[PDB]
Amino acid sequence: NAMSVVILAAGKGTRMYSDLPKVLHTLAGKAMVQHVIDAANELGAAHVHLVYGHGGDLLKQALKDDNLNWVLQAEQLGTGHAMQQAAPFFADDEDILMLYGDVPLISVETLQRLRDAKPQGGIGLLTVKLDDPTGYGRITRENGKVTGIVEHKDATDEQRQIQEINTGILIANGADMKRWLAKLTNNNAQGEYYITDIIALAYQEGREIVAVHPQRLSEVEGVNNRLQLSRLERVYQSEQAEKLLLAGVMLRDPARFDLRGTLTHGRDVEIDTNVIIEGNVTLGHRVKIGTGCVIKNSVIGDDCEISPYTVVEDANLAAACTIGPFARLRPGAELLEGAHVGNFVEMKKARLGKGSKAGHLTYLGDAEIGDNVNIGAGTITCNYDGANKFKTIIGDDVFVGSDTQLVAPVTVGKGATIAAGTTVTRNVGENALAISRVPQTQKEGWRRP
Amino acid sequence: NAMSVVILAAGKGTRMYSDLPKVLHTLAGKAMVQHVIDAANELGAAHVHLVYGHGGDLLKQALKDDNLNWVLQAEQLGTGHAMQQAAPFFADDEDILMLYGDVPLISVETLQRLRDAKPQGGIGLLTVKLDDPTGYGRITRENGKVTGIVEHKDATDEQRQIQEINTGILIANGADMKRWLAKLTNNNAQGEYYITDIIALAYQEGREIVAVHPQRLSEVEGVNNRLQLSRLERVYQSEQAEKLLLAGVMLRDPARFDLRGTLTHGRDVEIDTNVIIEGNVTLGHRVKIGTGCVIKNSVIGDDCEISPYTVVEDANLAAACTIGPFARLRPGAELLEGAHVGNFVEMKKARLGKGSKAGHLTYLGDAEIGDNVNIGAGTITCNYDGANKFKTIIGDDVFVGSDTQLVAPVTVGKGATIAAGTTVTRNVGENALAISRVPQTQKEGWRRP
Amino acid sequence: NAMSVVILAAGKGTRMYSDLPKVLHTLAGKAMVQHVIDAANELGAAHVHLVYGHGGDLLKQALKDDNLNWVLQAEQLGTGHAMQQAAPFFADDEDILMLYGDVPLISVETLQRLRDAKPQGGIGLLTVKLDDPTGYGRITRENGKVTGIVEHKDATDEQRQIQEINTGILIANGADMKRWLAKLTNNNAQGEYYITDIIALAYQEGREIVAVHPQRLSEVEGVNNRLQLSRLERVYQSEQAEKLLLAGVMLRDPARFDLRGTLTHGRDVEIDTNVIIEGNVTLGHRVKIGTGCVIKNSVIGDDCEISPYTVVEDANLAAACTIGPFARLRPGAELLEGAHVGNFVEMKKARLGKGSKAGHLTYLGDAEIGDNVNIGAGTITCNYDGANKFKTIIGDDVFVGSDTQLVAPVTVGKGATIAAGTTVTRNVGENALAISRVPQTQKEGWRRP
Ligand SMILES: CC(=O)SCCNC(=O)CCNC(=O)[C@H](O)C(C)(C)COP(=O)(O)OP(=O)(O)OC[C@H]1O[C@@H](n2cnc3c(N)ncnc32)[C@H](O)[C@@H]1OP(=O)(O)O
Ligand SMILES: CC(=O)SCCNC(=O)CCNC(=O)[C@H](O)C(C)(C)COP(=O)(O)OP(=O)(O)OC[C@H]1O[C@@H](n2cnc3c(N)ncnc32)[C@H](O)[C@@H]1OP(=O)(O)O
Ligand SMILES: CC(=O)SCCNC(=O)CCNC(=O)[C@H](O)C(C)(C)COP(=O)(O)OP(=O)(O)OC[C@H]1O[C@@H](n2cnc3c(N)ncnc32)[C@H](O)[C@@H]1OP(=O)(O)O
Ligand SMILES: CC(=O)N[C@H]1[C@@H](OP(=O)(O)OP(=O)(O)OC[C@H]2O[C@@H](n3ccc(=O)[nH]c3=O)[C@H](O)[C@@H]2O)O[C@H](CO)[C@@H](O)[C@@H]1O
Ligand SMILES: CC(=O)N[C@H]1[C@@H](OP(=O)(O)OP(=O)(O)OC[C@H]2O[C@@H](n3ccc(=O)[nH]c3=O)[C@H](O)[C@@H]2O)O[C@H](CO)[C@@H](O)[C@@H]1O
Ligand SMILES: CC(=O)N[C@H]1[C@@H](OP(=O)(O)OP(=O)(O)OC[C@H]2O[C@@H](n3ccc(=O)[nH]c3=O)[C@H](O)[C@@H]2O)O[C@H](CO)[C@@H](O)[C@@H]1O
Ligand SMILES: [Mg+2]
Ligand SMILES: [Mg+2]
Repeated sequence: NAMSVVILAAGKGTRMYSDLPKVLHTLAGKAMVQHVIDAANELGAAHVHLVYGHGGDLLKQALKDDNLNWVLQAEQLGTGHAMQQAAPFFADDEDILMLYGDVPLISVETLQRLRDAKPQGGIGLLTVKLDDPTGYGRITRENGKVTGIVEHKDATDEQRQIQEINTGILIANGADMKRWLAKLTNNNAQGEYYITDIIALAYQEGREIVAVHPQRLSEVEGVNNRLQLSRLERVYQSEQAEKLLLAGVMLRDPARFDLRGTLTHGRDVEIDTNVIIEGNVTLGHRVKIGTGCVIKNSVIGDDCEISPYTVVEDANLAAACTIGPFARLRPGAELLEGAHVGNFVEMKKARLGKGSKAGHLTYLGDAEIGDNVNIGAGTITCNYDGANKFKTIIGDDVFVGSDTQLVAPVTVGKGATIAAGTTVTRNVGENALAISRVPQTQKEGWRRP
Repeated sequence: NAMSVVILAAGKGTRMYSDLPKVLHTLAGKAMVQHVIDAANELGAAHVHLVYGHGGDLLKQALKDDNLNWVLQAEQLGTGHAMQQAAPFFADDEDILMLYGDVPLISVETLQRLRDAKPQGGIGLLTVKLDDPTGYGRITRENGKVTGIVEHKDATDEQRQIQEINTGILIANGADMKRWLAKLTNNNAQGEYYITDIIALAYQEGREIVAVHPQRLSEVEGVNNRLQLSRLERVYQSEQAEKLLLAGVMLRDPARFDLRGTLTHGRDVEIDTNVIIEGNVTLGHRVKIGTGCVIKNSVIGDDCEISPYTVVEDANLAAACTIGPFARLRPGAELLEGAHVGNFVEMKKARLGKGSKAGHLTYLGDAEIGDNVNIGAGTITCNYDGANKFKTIIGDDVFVGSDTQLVAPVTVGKGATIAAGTTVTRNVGENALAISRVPQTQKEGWRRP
Repeated sequence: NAMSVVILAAGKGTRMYSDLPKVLHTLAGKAMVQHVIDAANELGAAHVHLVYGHGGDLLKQALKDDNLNWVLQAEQLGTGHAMQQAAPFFADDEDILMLYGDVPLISVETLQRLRDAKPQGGIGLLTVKLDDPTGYGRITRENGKVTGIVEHKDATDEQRQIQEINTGILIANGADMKRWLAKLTNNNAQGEYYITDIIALAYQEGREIVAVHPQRLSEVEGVNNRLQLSRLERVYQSEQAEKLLLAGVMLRDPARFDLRGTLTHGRDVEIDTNVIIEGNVTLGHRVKIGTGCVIKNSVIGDDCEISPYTVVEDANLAAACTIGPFARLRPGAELLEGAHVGNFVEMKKARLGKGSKAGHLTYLGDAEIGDNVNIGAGTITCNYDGANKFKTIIGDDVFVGSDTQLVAPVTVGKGATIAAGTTVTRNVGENALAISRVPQTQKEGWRRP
């Protein structure tokens, strides 16, 4: 049936020492609250209600999911008060799932089990048994059935012995929720409005509350400071690394691999230590990635070998390309089949053709380079005049002597050769040798300072 | 006495998602099955029988140990059936040790203890007590003596309570083995031929089976998927790192060090984080290796300092050399005493003499450079004309101005100076200044675009 | 009241395989014994007595704290004998705290608690309960009170059951210490003089011994080999990383962060994996540090972004600078606001002005570069003539064409343009174009080898 989600993110993240709202701090390259929103949508949420207290401008800039209904909670008078701010927007005939904006690892599988356990006209509750339940809501039961929740501060010493605690996540019909929310009072230890009081209220009406537990404790851990965020980051990376290994991707050290986005891949891919994958990356079959590489929003074809310490962003490599070590590909870098880029070579908005090579100490920017081309060490395409950028065109079968400067815009015809140390300011004819050289001379018995 | 080893590697590695046979996947830069073969030979095996089912071409390409006897097992009808395929090759007077091709960490010390425990005319068995013995063969005993093995599938619930399980490794006389192997039947739960049935068969004959245990569980863990391979990789790296530390090598972080081959070393060597050692590497006394370096098949003399992010392969450094950070030495790179290579410098088949320096943005390929030489930033030896490679020779005491292009083949005489920005196409005399410079001129009030 | 500290560092570090005295091996970039000395001074020590046996020259070179009193212990006849060598220097009216030179993580907080527990005329003792107390001094008690210490070798089997052991750290009045030290005998299992015998001696006099425990076992762990040193290094890095996270510094992976010195910082600093901070580093607000960077003795202003694999030492960056990836800043490198240094760029004793850029394959050494300057790829300041270093001056608004060689000493006037491929040997006038170019020519139908 129909279901909407409410995410409470209006608390204050004091122990973060940040000018950025807590729920906006990232985990795996994505805002913590975005992880929660993705979970809600992945579960099938019709609407996602986001309850916030401040940093609204920043939140709105960062969060732009279409089905987001922004709900203000000016004063943080408790989770109960927060839900009251969203309640008017709940549909009487839909389920309402409540989540926290700072509990990023909640899994859709567990939420789905929770939805399934929710009884008609009742409440589905997510609980966990902890060795030390200190500080959390205690689940009370009567003849095995959940009858309420007692907050740590309000709980007696004996009640504090209860180890089954409230994760905070629960689900119930919207009309029922409105009914219970209207009856909340702040006559308790904290002097706030407890969303947890709706459990006793439902039980009193004869409705049943059923509790289900998460697969892992990490799923329901909340983040209040950077150290906690750090730990969840590791858990997330570890689980992703493990899935990749089980899916056939060889990671030389799963503890030294970070994925911050999406990784699409073929068979027999090998990834060495300390590699970082960002944004959306596609890897063909047998791609080998050497240690320390950083690859972002790029496409890498079959059989490519990316040598150590290579940085790649918004690049496209055809099959059998070899780049690095110490290569740097920037947006627009394109390599055709079998192309090669060596050490200390940078490419930006440049295309290197089939079997073409740029082995060293080179800059290729705003260029189109043909097939079977050899770019000597030290070559530079001078694409910028201080105000505009210009294109360099190199036809097939060209041999560029080392330390050549190509002053764009310029075109080098097919089959040409450019002598070492040339400054190319004009088009070069096909099968011609371009040169601008001073004959070597010599001064005898030269004494250095 | 005489002993041969049989390695069963004919099972199918389905959960690997690979086109490469499972036992060929590497651990520490070596095929898993090669680890097992090395163990067999290290223990003293006269012959090593390798039982395979497919990928024979790939296996034969990768494995080339002289004492390997390849045994085919076309249909995988069980470990018992696999041993029957090798049995005809067992000598009646030698011990036969059975190992698995996908259990890479088995230690020679444990195998040696197993050999020693084997009773005359009996069987030495390797067992381990697990908290959860699910899925493994259960060891049955009568008055403390091993009398048989019952496979998980064939075992009753009560028998499944037995926690001592079969690691799979065992040893027995060859003639005895042939005798028992001939009597195997496939009337069991799996409908296969269990090598494990020979335990009961030996006991029935009045022969004794003695069980010994491994030092660590990791020693007998098998690999069926990449995640399991990953874990064993870490265990292996951790133990190697620990031995190195105990041997006097300082690793700044043993969890961030990888050795894939052999490391020979002197005293007081310091290796920072994320260093990777491949093939055969020799390090003299007091060598210091900065973070992220990759060193392969190289020799590094006393007191060298390899700065951060330097890649080295098939290179030879004399004492007191300093290279990096961001230096890249390729095959044939040779540095004599006290030589220096700085950042963004690449060397290939090139020799840099005593106290000689190439501090920046340089390429030295196919060159012989004398002592007390200074190579300025931007210098390039143009060793390739598009079809052939040529040599560059630089005598002692030469000062090469920055951004010099040396067009090989060419020789620079001793004591020469090469002016900055020179293109050297001809030999330079001794103590002479080579130059090819356009005098600097100027155009007044130049307006850029 | 007054207190002095005695550090016993005269034992022999055999299992280190080093030519450097054991206590001089570093942990977090500092000698193990220096960690102990810092603890002593941090606690308020008037004098720090260092008892050594050899390597005195090396120790004296490395250790130079003003309040250090060097005490020789030629023969290592036991901790008791070692203390006797320092005793003559104890003041009758000061407390004497004994520490070990190879127990680097002892915390000042625990030492302070120990000082506070010391009873008038008695002894404060630091003890710990271990699961396996093997090899350590056993604490004996009578009616709950500490009455002595029995060394493992001298202890009976029943006494070896005692799990509360001596960490070795203790404190007592100096006059009392001298009194007890004079009565030590070497009639025991080791045939040495046990400092531990003073416990029974004090108890016999009617003085009381009070025991306090450390916060963590790591605090009192001693180092005898490199593997143990390694573990303490990790503990130290982990605790420092954790404090930084709690202080508001975001570390993408606290297990892959190393701090070897001091880190001062603003708010919202983000540090990616494998970054290493050395010496004294200051980071402004919102500084972002990409993976693998090494930063030493440097200052980094607000909003700077240091891209991957950048090495920085003794550099000063104003606000909003962007450098890397693969940039290398050496001592004296200074960037003014908004400056930019790209890949494969090296700077040494050079200043780059406001909004100035050096994006690629460049060397800037001994230079002063103005604001709004563009340094093209391949540019090199030739600061060295083989004997002397010279300065390069570039005024504001200069555009330097790529692959330009500037032969220092030289000055480029404000607003000038330097053509690509120029060798600049003379001053360039303001708003003028400097050039030294051979016009491009062409040879038809050139056939390569
Ligand atoms: C590390 C790396 O990247 S290696 C890969 C890149 N390789 C390089 O940079 C090396 C490129 N090679 C060169 O620049 C060479 O000097 C070449 C190709 C120009 C010369 O080729 P060579 O076989 O040595 O020819 P060489 O110079 O001796 O031949 C003489 C001819 O050149 C011409 N020549 C020499 N100098 C000049 C000049 N300044 N202007 C015009 N023509 C000249 C002569 O007029 C003569 O003409 P001809 O063929 O009609 O007789
Ligand atoms: C970052 C780093 O790698 S730094 C280390 C590497 N260093 C370098 O690249 C710097 C090298 N230095 C140079 O290239 C210099 O310009 C040098 C060595 C050639 C000039 O040395 P200087 O002391 O400045 O001499 P200067 O040019 O003023 O002397 C004039 C002489 O040069 C000659 N000269 C100048 N230009 C030319 C030319 N195009 N052709 C021939 N001779 C010339 C003059 O004929 C004159 O000859 P003379 O000695 O008989 O009087
Ligand atoms: C990857 C990067 O770093 S990109 C950023 C760095 N950018 C660069 O290195 C590109 C720099 N640009 C150049 O070097 C260009 O060749 C420039 C600026 C010198 C030429 O500018 P252009 O717009 O193409 O002018 P162009 O050469 O066609 O103009 C002709 C003039 O140059 C002069 N000229 C050309 N060659 C020479 C020469 N050898 N000696 C003297 N003057 C010359 C002519 O006399 C003429 O003078 P005029 O203005 O009075 O008519
Ligand atoms: C009364 C109540 O609900 N108690 C539960 C709550 O504790 P408790 O209320 O103490 O927990 P928190 O203060 O951390 O608040 C929980 C979540 O609600 C948000 N928030 C809170 C108050 C507010 O006015 N607005 C708002 O948006 C916070 O930003 C956070 O995401 O979570 C615990 C799990 O962590 C449960 O064991 C407790 O039973
Ligand atoms: C009947 C038998 O022996 N059972 C043992 C076997 O289980 P089990 O037979 O189930 O184990 P596996 O199927 O993994 O086979 C073990 C090894 O034998 C090889 N293989 C197997 C069958 C075949 O026809 N050819 C072949 O080469 C596999 O490649 C693997 O290297 O190992 C377990 C340890 O892991 C033991 O606890 C079991 O008692
Ligand atoms: C007799 C004595 O004191 N026993 C204690 C000592 O053991 P034990 O005496 O066996 O310990 P060590 O030999 O390691 O010596 C402790 C420290 O004293 C130094 N040293 C030792 C002897 C010497 O002549 N000069 C010298 O400087 C060592 O360099 C080391 O820093 O430490 C243990 C904790 O580790 C305690 O549990 C033991 O009760
Ligand atoms: Mg150049
Ligand atoms: Mg040049």
